[PDB]
Amino acid sequence: ETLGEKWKKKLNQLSRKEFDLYKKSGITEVDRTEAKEGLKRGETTHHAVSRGSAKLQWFVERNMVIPEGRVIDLGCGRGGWSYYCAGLKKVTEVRGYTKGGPGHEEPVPMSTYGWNIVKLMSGKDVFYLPPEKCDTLLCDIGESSPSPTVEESRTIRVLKMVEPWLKNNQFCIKVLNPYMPTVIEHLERLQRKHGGMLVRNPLSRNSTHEMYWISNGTGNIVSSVNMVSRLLLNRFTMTHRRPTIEKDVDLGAGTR
Ligand SMILES: C[S@@+](CC[C@H](N)C(=O)[O-])C[C@H]1O[C@@H](n2cnc3c(N)ncnc32)[C@H](O)[C@@H]1O
Ligand SMILES: Nc1ccc(C(F)(F)F)cc1N
Repeated sequence: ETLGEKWKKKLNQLSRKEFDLYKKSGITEVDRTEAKEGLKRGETTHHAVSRGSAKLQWFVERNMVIPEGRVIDLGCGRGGWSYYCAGLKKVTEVRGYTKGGPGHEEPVPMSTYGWNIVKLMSGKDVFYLPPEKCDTLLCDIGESSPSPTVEESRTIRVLKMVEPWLKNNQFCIKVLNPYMPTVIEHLERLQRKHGGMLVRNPLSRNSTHEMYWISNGTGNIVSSVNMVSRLLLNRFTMTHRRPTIEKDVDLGAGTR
């Protein structure tokens, strides 16, 4: 049994109250108050559509993934990663795909900086899409489940689906469950072929063990995974630590 599986069993035993006190203990988060009020009022400039813009921004500002050229955003949802990339000087085009419909978020039209190079398409299940030529491959898909065997399947399916979209490109891919042994096996194989490293984002909640496979980095995957499992187990051992609360991102306005 992996440390992550022990973390998973403990998370599943939590009451709603304990889960709610655990999920943001010691994490980092952006203050969404201003963006939510603006979005409610139909404002189309400055605001990020979701917490995702700040989440991807954390990797980009650390040079872990450097978006350039034609960017593909798989599972774009409302479009947080797509509107963020649209404002980056090296980026020429942003194509976002998302499933939509019941249980899924629809793209939100915005007029933030670089909006004119963005095309978000709903009704697109990536597991049925042929791969396209692109310079940057982004993927934020992976639905949590109380079952880590369900999550193992979902994770391996994402890893296999993204691979042909990967051919010497910049990339940032969510790995929903990186602790299951069969997931580690695939990740090690992918790292030997495409390089990169698994990174834990401080804006991720404690209720998910997600890590992101980014192109610009190196390291031991197993080691990084176990450090996350230890971190998340340690966060059950003490009273809730209020999160670091930061300013949300300003995505500006106008065309590029
Ligand atoms: C975690 S959200 C992405 C949030 C996004 N990065 C942002 O910044 O707003 C993942 C999204 O993937 C979508 N999704 C899940 N499975 C999908 C699939 N098979 N094809 C396309 N989109 C999918 C979900 O509907 C959801 O909107
Ligand atoms: N995104 C989305 C689209 C359509 C529906 C519907 F009302 F038809 F069920 C629900 C959701 N959540």
